[PDB]
Amino acid sequence: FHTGIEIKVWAIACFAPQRQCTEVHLKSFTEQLRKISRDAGMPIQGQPCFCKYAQGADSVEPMFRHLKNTYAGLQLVVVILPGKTPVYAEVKRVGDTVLGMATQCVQMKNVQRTTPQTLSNLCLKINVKLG
Amino acid sequence: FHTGIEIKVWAIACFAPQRQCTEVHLKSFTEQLRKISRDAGMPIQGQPCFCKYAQGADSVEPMFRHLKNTYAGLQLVVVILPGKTPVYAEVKRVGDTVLGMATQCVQMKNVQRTTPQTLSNLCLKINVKLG
Amino acid sequence: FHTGIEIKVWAIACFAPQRQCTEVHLKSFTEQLRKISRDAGMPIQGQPCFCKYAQGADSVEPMFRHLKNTYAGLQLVVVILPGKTPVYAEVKRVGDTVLGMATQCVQMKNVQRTTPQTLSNLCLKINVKLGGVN
Ligand SMILES: O=c1ccn([C@@H]2O[C@H](COP(=O)(O)OP(=O)(O)OP(=O)(O)O)[C@@H](O)[C@H]2O)c(=O)[nH]1
Ligand SMILES: O=c1ccn([C@@H]2O[C@H](COP(=O)(O)OP(=O)(O)OP(=O)(O)O)[C@@H](O)[C@H]2O)c(=O)[nH]1
Ligand SMILES: O=c1ccn([C@@H]2O[C@H](COP(=O)(O)OP(=O)(O)OP(=O)(O)O)[C@@H](O)[C@H]2O)c(=O)[nH]1
Repeated sequence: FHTGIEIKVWAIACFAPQRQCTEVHLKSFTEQLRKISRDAGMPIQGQPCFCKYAQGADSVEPMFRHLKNTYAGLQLVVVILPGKTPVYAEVKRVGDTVLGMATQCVQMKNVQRTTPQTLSNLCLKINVKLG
Repeated sequence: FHTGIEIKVWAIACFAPQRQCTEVHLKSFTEQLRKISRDAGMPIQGQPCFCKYAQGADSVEPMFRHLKNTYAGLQLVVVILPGKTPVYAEVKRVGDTVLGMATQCVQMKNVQRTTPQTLSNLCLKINVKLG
Repeated sequence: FHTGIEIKVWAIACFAPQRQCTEVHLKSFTEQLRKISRDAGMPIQGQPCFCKYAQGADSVEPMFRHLKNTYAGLQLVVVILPGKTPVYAEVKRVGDTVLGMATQCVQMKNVQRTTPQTLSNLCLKINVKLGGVN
């Protein structure tokens, strides 16, 4: 576990349908993630600079280029996926091999209803990636 | 206080529920404990060789037997307790009398919410036991 | 450097909070100071007669008056400070000019994490201060 990580600039891109993963699910998940990451010594220091819905793998590269071109110092994009989807491969293609943007994916079902264990799982993955 | 102690091989046995005491709580606690123990000259070196959840006093002896048989040179088992529980008495019976394995219990609340004072308390007890 | 020093009656006053300078920090620092001072022939002997936390410059004079009255033959008060603080000036006012008590200050960072070099720095300062004095 890495100490001294602070996440100051981050975004959320939700590829799950809004009707299944609503704004209140996203805001609850956001605040619960911020709380446990601060508890663990990896504080997420503010609200995401960007939190929007996207549909389809075709939206990945334009949205990520937009993020890179709009938010200086972006550290992480949290990507909500609706189950198994071709969106995953495209997010990793653009993030890992095109633009060099750290991404962390999370399943829609763990945003609709968080648990401490699944928030912990996400925190540890982020800590490894940014550490 | 005894100088010259080095804790190379150690384990965590968490008898508190994972939903209350998550993996990222355990890993963050571990790093804070490593830091203060190193500063005080009794370094708890490396990650634990073993870190697993269990439930119930009846799980103590099977788990501790596995630890003793599996990790030669094991020096300490850190045991996380869910409040007041028969787990404590069984940990002391199995550790001190049945198997001969040094153990140090810590309350779940002090893993969920670490403070320098409670980490210091833990180091001093570990120092007495291993010194 | 004076040979033949034996520091038998000494105290610790910690003006940094316990949250910063914990019990295990104090006890580790004490044992490591005891070991190096013995090896260098100026042994700081035994546990301190007094080891307590306090806060603020106003707490200095009551505590030092208590120390002077309670522990006859007190040779040294080791004073742990968080850094720059008005407590330092008060420690030296009360110790040097009011009560005539030897004090040696140490920064809390060097109690939180001792090193041989900073323990040596402290022993040399104590040796100058107490060597030859009565
Ligand atoms: O189609 C998919 C694929 C994956 N996922 C979910 O994405 C999450 C993994 O998302 P990650 O961001 O961790 O991908 P990664 O493993 O490639 O990152 P590295 O640490 O290896 O660099 C997992 O939770 C998985 O269930 C989906 O939800 N749908
Ligand atoms: O039922 C209990 C009993 C004890 N404990 C917790 O065990 C911890 C002590 O854990 P120890 O490992 O230090 O037990 P010990 O026998 O070696 O030390 P002493 O108690 O004799 O001083 C304490 O922090 C206590 O809160 C429980 O949580 N539940
Ligand atoms: O405000 C302060 C002042 C000093 N100190 C620390 O006190 C230590 C020295 O404390 P001393 O106890 O050795 O003072 P002194 O006899 O040398 O008196 P003068 O030199 O001022 O005449 C030094 O290590 C310094 O960092 C503080 O921590 N805070």
